[PDB]
Amino acid sequence: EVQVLVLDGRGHLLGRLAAIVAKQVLLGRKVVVVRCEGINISGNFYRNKLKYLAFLRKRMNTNPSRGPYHFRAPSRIFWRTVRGMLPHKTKRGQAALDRLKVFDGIPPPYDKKKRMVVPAALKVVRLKPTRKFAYLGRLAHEVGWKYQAVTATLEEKRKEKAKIHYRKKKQLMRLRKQAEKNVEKKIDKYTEVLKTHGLLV
Amino acid sequence: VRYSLDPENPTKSCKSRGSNLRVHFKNTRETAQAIKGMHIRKATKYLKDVTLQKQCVPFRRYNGGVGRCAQAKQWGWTQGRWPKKSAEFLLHMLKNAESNAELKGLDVDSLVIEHIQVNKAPKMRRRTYRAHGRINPYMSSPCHIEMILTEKE
Amino acid sequence: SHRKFSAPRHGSLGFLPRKRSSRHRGKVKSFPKDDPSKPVHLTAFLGYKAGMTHIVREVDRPGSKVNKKEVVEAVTIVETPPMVVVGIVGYVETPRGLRTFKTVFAEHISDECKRRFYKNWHKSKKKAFTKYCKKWQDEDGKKQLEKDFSSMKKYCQVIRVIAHTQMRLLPLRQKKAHLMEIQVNGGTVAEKLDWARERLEQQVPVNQVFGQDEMIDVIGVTKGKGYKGVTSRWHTKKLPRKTHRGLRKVACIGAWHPARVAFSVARAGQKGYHHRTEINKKIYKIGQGYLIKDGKLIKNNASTDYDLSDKSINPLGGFVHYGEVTNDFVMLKGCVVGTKKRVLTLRKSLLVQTKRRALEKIDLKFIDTTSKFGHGRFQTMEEKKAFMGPLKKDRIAKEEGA
RNA sequence: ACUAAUCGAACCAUCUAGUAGCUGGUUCCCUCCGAAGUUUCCCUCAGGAUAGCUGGCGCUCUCGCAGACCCGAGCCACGCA
RNA sequence: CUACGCCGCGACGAGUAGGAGGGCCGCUGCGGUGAGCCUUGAAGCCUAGGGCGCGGGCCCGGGUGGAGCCGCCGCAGGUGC
RNA sequence: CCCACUGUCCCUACCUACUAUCCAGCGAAACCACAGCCAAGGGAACGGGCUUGGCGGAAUCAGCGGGGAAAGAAGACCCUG
RNA sequence: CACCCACUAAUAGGGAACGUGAGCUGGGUUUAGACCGUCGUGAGACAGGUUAGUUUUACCCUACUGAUGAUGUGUUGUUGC
RNA sequence: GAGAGGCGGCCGCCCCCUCGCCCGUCACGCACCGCACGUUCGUGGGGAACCUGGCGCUAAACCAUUCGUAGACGACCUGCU
Ligand SMILES: [Mg+2]
Ligand SMILES: [Mg+2]
Ligand SMILES: [Mg+2]
Ligand SMILES: [Mg+2]
Ligand SMILES: [Mg+2]
Ligand SMILES: [Mg+2]
Ligand SMILES: [Mg+2]
Ligand SMILES: [Mg+2]
Ligand SMILES: [Mg+2]
Ligand SMILES: [Mg+2]
Ligand SMILES: [Mg+2]
Ligand SMILES: [Mg+2]
Ligand SMILES: [Mg+2]
Ligand SMILES: [Mg+2]
Ligand SMILES: [Mg+2]
Ligand SMILES: [Mg+2]
Ligand SMILES: [Mg+2]
Ligand SMILES: [Mg+2]
Ligand SMILES: [Mg+2]
Ligand SMILES: [Mg+2]
Ligand SMILES: [Mg+2]
Ligand SMILES: [Mg+2]
Repeated sequence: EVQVLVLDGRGHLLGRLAAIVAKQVLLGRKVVVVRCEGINISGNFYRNKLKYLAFLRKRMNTNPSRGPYHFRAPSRIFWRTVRGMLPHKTKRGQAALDRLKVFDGIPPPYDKKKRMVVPAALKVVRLKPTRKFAYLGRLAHEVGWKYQAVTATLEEKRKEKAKIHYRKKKQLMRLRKQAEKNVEKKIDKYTEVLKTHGLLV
Repeated sequence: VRYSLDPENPTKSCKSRGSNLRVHFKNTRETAQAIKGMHIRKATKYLKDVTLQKQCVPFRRYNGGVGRCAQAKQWGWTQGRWPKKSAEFLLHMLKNAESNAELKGLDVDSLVIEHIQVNKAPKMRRRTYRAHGRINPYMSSPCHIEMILTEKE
Repeated sequence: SHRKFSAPRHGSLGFLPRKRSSRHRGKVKSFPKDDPSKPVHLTAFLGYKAGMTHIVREVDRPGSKVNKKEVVEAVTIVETPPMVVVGIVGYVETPRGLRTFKTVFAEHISDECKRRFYKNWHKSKKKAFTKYCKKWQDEDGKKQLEKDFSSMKKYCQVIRVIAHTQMRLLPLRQKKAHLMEIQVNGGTVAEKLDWARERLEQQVPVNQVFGQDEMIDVIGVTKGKGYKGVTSRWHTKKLPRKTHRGLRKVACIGAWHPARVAFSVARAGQKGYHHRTEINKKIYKIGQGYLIKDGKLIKNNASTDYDLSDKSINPLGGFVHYGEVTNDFVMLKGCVVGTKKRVLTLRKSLLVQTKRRALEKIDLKFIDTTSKFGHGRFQTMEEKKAFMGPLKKDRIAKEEGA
């Protein structure tokens, strides 16, 4: 689609969401993934930490400054996963990669916007409830990410502000329902039309 | 004689030429590229400075092993040198072209080097002697130079 | 095949970019962790390596062979004229790191401080901060400054002060002052902002930042040695005399595979002029500097409780390659990176000093002031005159003096 | 060892374009067909002859050549695999 | 309906070494032939020019050049990198 | 083997001359399919190119000796003729 | 490889073209001189001993070491993450 | 509103129309004679230049010189009514 797709990273499985995002950006679509520290990875935490440590061991023995660049932020980890699912060595793949934006937490551009969810990548439906999983934020913190605490604090501030905004919206919706109950003699004429044609149960 | 890039108006323009001049082709090419587009007074004083090692010519294409200097930062370059012989040869050619402009009766305070070209001349053979009874060439690399000056102000 | 005998590696891989330091001053790179419980204080200072000398003191280390015994210990003199505070920076913590939030500069920035902003002060019009300093006078600029201070108070987590050294009080050629951000620690952001705003345009002496017999970190750039080979750079073994193409080399720079030269192989290049941080440098003395109350005072520099000699820290004939020290100085213990008159950063220790090496009281008995420009053998001018008596030039001056 | 920078047989010219079962190379297009590294013999085993596999040239025959548009009016070619 | 021509129908199309066919593919010279071309510009060479052929290659435009050259039927090679 | 002697060494440092270095002038040769960043895979069983990944930022200077199974010679060892 | 002396917390085992010769060295093996023993009639031979016996080139690309710089923010500087 | 605030909301004054939202009455507009790229963001981004008014500014960098906390050369630290 022509607008920017904003996806909440919390509760999503890493590879599923990354595959969906890769296929989206390959179709000429702008995708923004926020709160990449909430991304889950299937399998217990120690196993995934071992996987990332084994990745850390892969470095160029001659000159490690040329070797694989092990990114420690959850956003950059998800970005590297998506890049792994993209043909990033061609112009088309690089152009698709430039359409993807990843963030830890939710920045000011996107904290005032509705966030989509991919059910096909959600942990609650793609994973059995008895299975174990790891948080990308905790894994990133314990492998070298430095900004877990400041991200948590800023997320708490954002959640407080969102709670205030939601209380205002609930008050507005209550007042709207009261208004609808106030005007029913001058509204039932159109209300019955909407009821007749499937809208407005 | 036939030049390359004949002037768009050969009445505001004067020409100069040299053939089989005993200067190195690479240094002369770099110096000519340095002075190309300059006003004639600016080019003359710049060549005098190059002789006096107060301004350098940037060595851009023939720069293998050319050392770095602080005066190359005047240009967008790192390498530069001070070819005295090329500077003197281009100074003589500039004086010849200015005399031609005087002969054509157009004032020499508005001339700009619009065209300058260095071409390889036929090489001249000398001989050097090597370790095990071997002979190696000791060629020279002269050059043909042409320039066209044009009135504009 | 393995190497036949084991041997430890030459050099450290923790300092691998063995390159000329990108800076000359030497930046802190880590300030002490801030806790609001402590009083508001500065964490760093800028000094200049005047030179070295040695002291005599009695050691108070029980159970040691030098317990209640005299020792001679080399000390480094770092001249520290008071820093002048000219600005305040606020930082905000982001998930991408600290970022600069807002910088406010004081009015009447000193002339030597303004020299830092110009490559060529000789040709400059001296225009820096001229329009900025006019906003400290009008009401509009003052209101904007108050809003900036409020933004720092409510949004910033750590604040730092821009302080500069006083070139005019040093015997060096350089008149360009050294700027530096010094972190303010120990309180709420509001308290440290109030403290810093009071300290604007003011001079902060070194005795307010550091105390007696505390161990601090010294940050600076070492002495440059130019382009050096592996024997001088990495201290590898010299090859035998029978070696054909040179013996000051490394014989094998790698195996056939991995078919490349590893980054861990000793190779020739730049040596020296590296940025280095050394911790645990005890402060044996904080000199008081020269005063004029009725006459010039120099005694507070090298006279101790056991010497009582009216002499200064300046050696006979002056500090070699530095000049004369007349300001506050800090007497560190041991050696310090850098040449003479090299700018050094003194930083509060990041650790907690609980060993008995630390927190040990230092009481000097003697400070050596013999001439370092040779084998000096007289502490003072007066002692040398009293020993050698009159000379020929004294006689020829005294005949003219009648 | 040395015998003109040449020596376990100098240099120069000629026989001489010496011989080589061994190495290297071997020059335009399209179309059609299209392999063998196996048999026997050879002082033969990095090669030949020989049979086999291939191509080209044919020749001797076989079914009829069908209705000028159209419309067959038990028995359906030599022989071969 | 250039009978060495034209037309119809059906099946098929890999290819090294190798064999054969066709070449209105190409080079040089000779016998014939084109009442052929040419100082109102030959050969040669250059070309972001127009095309033809599966291809080997070929024709035409523009420039340069300044005295020779080509098509068809046969003939003969020191004939294609 | 011993005495003496010493930078052979422990364990390296400094100094001097000429270079190397930069500049003005002058100015080669070797070598060169194309080129030149890696890991693994498979492959004529040790890739610069291919596959999969890691990744990749103009132009350069002084060094350097890991690679180019670097260059130098149609292997002198072994076998065949 | 081995063995012994001594110290030591310990004196573990190995790979990287049996890592590493345009890094060295040349003691060994493995040219041409020579001696001995055995073998052979002899020329001569001997994983038998012994002695003397030229160790060539980097200035190329990459790798690595350091040194200038380059992309973008209008220019330019300071302080910084 | 500071996490990348590049945004959002509320007041006082002045000036408009009582139109704009729904159901109706009333007729008209190029009705371009079947046809595509129509319809927005958009007064789009970027670059030179002309005219038009107002409000404002009058600087640095590099070379040359100097240093020697530096240094192969560049680079770096410095100084210059
Ligand atoms: Mg080179
Ligand atoms: Mg010679
Ligand atoms: Mg000779
Ligand atoms: Mg071991
Ligand atoms: Mg030797
Ligand atoms: Mg001394
Ligand atoms: Mg063969
Ligand atoms: Mg075929
Ligand atoms: Mg021939
Ligand atoms: Mg030919
Ligand atoms: Mg590889
Ligand atoms: Mg051979
Ligand atoms: Mg041979
Ligand atoms: Mg080996
Ligand atoms: Mg080697
Ligand atoms: Mg060798
Ligand atoms: Mg030997
Ligand atoms: Mg021998
Ligand atoms: Mg016998
Ligand atoms: Mg014996
Ligand atoms: Mg000998
Ligand atoms: Mg060189």
